[PDB]
Amino acid sequence: GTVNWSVEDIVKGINSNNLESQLQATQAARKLLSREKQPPIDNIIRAGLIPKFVSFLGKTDCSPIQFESAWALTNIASGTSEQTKAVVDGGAIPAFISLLASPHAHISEQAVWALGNIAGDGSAFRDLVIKHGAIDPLLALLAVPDLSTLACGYLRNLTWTLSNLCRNKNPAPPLDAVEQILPTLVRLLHHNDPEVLADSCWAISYLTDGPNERIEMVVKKGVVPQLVKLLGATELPIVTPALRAIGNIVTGTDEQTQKVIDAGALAVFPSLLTNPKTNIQKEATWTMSNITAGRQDQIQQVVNHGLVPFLVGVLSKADFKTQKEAAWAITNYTSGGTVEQIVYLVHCGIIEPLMNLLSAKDTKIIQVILDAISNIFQAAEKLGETEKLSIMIEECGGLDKIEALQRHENESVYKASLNLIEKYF
Amino acid sequence: PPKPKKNRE
Repeated sequence: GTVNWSVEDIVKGINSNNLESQLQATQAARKLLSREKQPPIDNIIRAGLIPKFVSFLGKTDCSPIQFESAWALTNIASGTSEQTKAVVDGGAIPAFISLLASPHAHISEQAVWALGNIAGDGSAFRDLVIKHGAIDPLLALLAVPDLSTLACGYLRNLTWTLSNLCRNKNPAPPLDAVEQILPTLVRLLHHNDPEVLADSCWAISYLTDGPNERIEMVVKKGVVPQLVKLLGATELPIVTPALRAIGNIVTGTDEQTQKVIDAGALAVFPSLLTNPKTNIQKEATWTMSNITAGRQDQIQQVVNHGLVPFLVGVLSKADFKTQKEAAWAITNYTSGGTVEQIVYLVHCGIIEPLMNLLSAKDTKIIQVILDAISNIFQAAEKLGETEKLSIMIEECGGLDKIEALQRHENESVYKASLNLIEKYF
Repeated sequence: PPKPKKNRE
C-alpha cells in the first residue's frame, strides 16, 4: 500500500493535516529509503521532509510514526556527511535522545541506531551528541543485571553506537565521556556474543590509539587479560580488533607493555605471526616491533617464548609490508638488546633474509636494515668476531648489495653502506 | 574496523 511511492506523493501525504495520511506517507518514505538499490536520499532532503520527520519523532501518541520517521532519518543519516548534516540541522539529535526513553524497544533501538550514524560521521557530531547528553540514557539502556536478557540485535546496536562514541581522534573523545563509558565497555567485553565482543574490542582499540594517558585509562580498568584471551579467539572478527588494541597498548610505556606481557600475550604470537591473514601477521609483527623496542628483560621474554625464529620466518617469506615491520622489529631488538641477545639473533638465521631484503625498492627498509647491521657489527666488536660476521654477510651475497648501495640516491643509505664497507669489509 | 554508518534495509 505504501510501496514504490513517488516523492511527490509522499510530500502530499506529509503536508496533509491527517495524522494517518502522514503515517502512510512516512512509511512510504521509509520503504523508499530502505529498499531502493540506490535510495533517493538527496531528493527526500530537497523536498524539505527532514524537519517534518523530526517533528514526527515527538508524537508520543503515535508510536508508529515515531518508528517510521526514526527509520527514515536513520537511513538519511547513514549517507554522506552532507546528508547526516541535513539530519542534524533539523534538530534530530535531541529528539532521538528523548526517544531513547521510549517504552517501545524497537523505537528505542532505532534511536540508538540513528545516534550511532550521527556520531559515526566524525568527531564534531560525536562531541555534539555527547553534549546533548546521550551517554547517560544509552548506558541506562544497558543497566541490567545480566546482558543475556536483552535482545541480541538490541545489544549489538547499542554496542556499535557506543563504539562510535569512542571513535575518531582529532579531537579525541572527551575524557569524562571515556571514563563514563569504559565500565560498560568492559562488561560488554565479557559478553558471549561475537559481534558484541568485536565491537567492544574495536571501541577499546579506538580508546588505546593515542597518548599514553588514554592507554593508562584502559589498562587501569584491567582489560588487558581479557584482550589477550580474545586474541586467542578462533574468529578473526574478534582477533583483529583485539590485536589492534594490544599493539596500541604496547606503543605506550614499558610498564603498560609489561602488563601485556604478563597477561600472556606472547604465547599467542606463534599463531599470529604465522596467521594465514596478511593483516593479522602485519599487525602482530608491528606489535612485536614495539615490544622489541622495550627493555632488555622484555626482549628476553620475547626470546624465551621462542619468537625470534618466527620473526626470522616473517623476514624470509611474507608480504613486503609485514617484512618491513619485521625489519623494524629487528632494528629495535639490536638497538636495545644485549650482546647475548644479538648473538642469539644471528644464530637463529637473521643475516641471510635481512640481506635479501636489501634488494628492495624502499629507502626506509634499507636504512632500517643497515642500522640493524651496524648494531650487530658493534656487538661483534665487543667479542672480536667482526670477521666471522663479515664472512657470513659475504657468503649470503650481502656484500654485493651493500656495495651497490654505496651508490644510492639517499644520502644516509650510501653513507651507512660506505661506513660498513670500509669499517668492516 | 566496523562501518561508521549503517543503512537499515
